[PDB]
Amino acid sequence: GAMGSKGPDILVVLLSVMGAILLIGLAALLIWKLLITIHDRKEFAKFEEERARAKWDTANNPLYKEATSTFTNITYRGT
Amino acid sequence: GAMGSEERAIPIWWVLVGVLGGLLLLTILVLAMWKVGFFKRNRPPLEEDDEEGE
Repeated sequence: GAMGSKGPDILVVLLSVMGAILLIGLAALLIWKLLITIHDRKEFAKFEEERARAKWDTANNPLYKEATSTFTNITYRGT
Repeated sequence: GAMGSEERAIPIWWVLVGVLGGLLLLTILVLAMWKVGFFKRNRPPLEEDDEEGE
């Protein structure tokens, strides 16, 4: 047919149909939006995770720079 | 005539054909959003040269 019937309008009924397409994609949009964003949450997390331990794991550990020990070295004293 | 619609039938085919294209839209949308993030990292302007640093 010449684009739907003619007497009626098929515009109103079609208007609702189009909404579904737009809505069906908006629903899937959200799901896929997390699929692409979640792929980063891991590194984004692992990123701030290293910056958190690195500090507590460096802002108070100057023994390594020395060698691998400090006290517990009981032995012949002197000075 | 006005509120009444003598077409009491609501042809689902029409809805189906539209919902069918919604799968077609679902895919182009899914890609376009995927692009809104998958085309971002494809950084084609020579960004970080050697490893990461400065």
